[PDB]
Amino acid sequence: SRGTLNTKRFFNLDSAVYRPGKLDVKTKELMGLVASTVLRCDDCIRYHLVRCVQEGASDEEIFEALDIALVVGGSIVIPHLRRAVGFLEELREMEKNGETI
Amino acid sequence: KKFVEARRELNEKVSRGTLNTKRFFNLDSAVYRPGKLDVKTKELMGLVASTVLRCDDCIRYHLVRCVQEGASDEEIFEALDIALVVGGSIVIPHLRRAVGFLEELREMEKNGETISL
Amino acid sequence: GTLNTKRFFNLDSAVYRPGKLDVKTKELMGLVASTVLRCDDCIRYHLVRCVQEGASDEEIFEALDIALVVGGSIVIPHLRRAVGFLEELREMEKNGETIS
Amino acid sequence: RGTLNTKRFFNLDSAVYRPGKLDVKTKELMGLVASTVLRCDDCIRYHLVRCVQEGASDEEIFEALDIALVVGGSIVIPHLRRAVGFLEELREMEKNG
Amino acid sequence: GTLNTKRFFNLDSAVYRPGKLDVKTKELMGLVASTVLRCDDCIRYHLVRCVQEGASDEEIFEALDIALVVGGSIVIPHLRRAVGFLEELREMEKNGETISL
Amino acid sequence: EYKKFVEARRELNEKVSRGTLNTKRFFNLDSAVYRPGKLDVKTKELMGLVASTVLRCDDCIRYHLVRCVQEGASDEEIFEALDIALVVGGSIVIPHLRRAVGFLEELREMEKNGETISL
Repeated sequence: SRGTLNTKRFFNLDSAVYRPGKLDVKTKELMGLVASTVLRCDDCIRYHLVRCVQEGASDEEIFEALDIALVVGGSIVIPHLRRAVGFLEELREMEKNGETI
Repeated sequence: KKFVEARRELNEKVSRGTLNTKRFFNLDSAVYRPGKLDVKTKELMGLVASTVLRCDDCIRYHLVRCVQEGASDEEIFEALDIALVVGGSIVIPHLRRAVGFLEELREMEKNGETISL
Repeated sequence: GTLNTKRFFNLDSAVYRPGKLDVKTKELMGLVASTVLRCDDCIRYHLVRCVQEGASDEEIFEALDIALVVGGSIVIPHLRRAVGFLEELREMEKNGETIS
Repeated sequence: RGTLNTKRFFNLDSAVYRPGKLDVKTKELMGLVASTVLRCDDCIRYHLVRCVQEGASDEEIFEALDIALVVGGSIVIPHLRRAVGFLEELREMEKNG
Repeated sequence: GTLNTKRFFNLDSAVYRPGKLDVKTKELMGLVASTVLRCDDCIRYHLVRCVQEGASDEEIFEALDIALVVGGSIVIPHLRRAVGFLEELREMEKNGETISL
Repeated sequence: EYKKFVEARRELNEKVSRGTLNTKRFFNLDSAVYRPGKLDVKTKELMGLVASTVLRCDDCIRYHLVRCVQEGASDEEIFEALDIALVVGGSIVIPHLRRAVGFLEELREMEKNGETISL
């Protein structure tokens, strides 16, 4: 009803490339974060931030990743970076209140 | 060879440019120094960003650094796969070049020729 | 704007008028370009036009799949929104409402 | 929030628009052009405010936006529409104080 | 590469197979996408396929005009290259030289 | 390389022979938006340079550098513009900024040598 078999296979491949191999899942989700930030996709950034938090990334790990995206992608990324840090703070508050992420 | 030479010459000039240009280049270096993320990981992140943004010289630079910091071909390829799926088939020409360059770096390693910048 | 702005807007309209390529084809091209460049308002515009010119959901989906593979999984949020807007258009159609 | 590197980068972003051989109005117009071709609404809004503060006329702004339009393609049109809407807002504020 | 790399390449081929849109049309769409995204090797690939599938120069130019207007004057160097390459393919066609990938 | 740049531009415009009316209109608009108005030509060409740099188009960068030099821009003015492009567009701009500086050096050497800079 929505899309084709090719669409479905592509979405599946997008999930698959973030599964752990020689690189662990936290590392791959941090890479997804970096790519999503330099390409300036807010929904993608939010998805990978959630995953990073779920996989036990620290705020400092996330910040150091975001800094690489900022330098590579330029000051044009700043509004997205700002939104990312704000969303991370919401996630940490949920954690402190015992809400499932 | 050339790649290395041209990088040095650029940093030599960045005499020319401004204080702001110098400051930028210094930050570009700084953000890959070790923190809670180790330098291998940061250099792999640089590789991913460089690849999705389709900058061949950037790709080359971060491939060198990833090899220097002990990343395996399998680690590199897992990172390049994320870049490929996220950035699309337009990434393919860059991936092809990345793999050619990695093979050259591995041949240098095989022969004891130090991978330097 | 200026005289230049008007001239540019006029060219943007003109390039989708049919020639050896028919209008459905050109509007589907507009949709593909809009999707890989991730412009929601552009996507919406060309979706309306594709529907107006008789494109089927399948033709639209086949085009969106090219944009997805060429442009990468970074386009997924826009593709999702494209399909949602198409469904809205189809529902308008079934309710006897005009796609203008 | 962030690191010392983040702070330094934000500082550098401010610094590059300080006057030199190019005046601040010119530099802010360049930021406007860059922000428009790159399709960043928050960036466009920022540099519009600065352009207005530095005395740029609507005609100056329009001539800059035309460059961004041609360079960046018709894909920039939604952003150009929003820029102009926001410029009109700033001019109304100017009229009213 | 990996199984995921292989799957991605398989999907890249698959999305151009005939459906309700014919292959000529799909390859022209590939051309437009490749051009606005300024990938020269991708443009060359799709030009070869367009030519192989019987597109005319006028059809190709109408497509390139969409990409030019949508993607901007930054596209011009790529359009120049595309037209040079197309002229090479037409010379091959004139000369009865098989065009194959 | 400057000479190569000039001849390829020449041949393309000659070819835009095969352009549709739409292609020709677009090219004319591309020239028109840099003609002076309330903003002067040096300013508009410096904007073209900034836009071309953050979008990472080498031939476009080269074209606007020629025009900036022709219109009497200084290296300092050009570098202040390129710094905006670098910060905004990120370190992926660096390879292009390197090429830009190299090309500017070639133009300055032509100028020193009394060699006409033309397109």
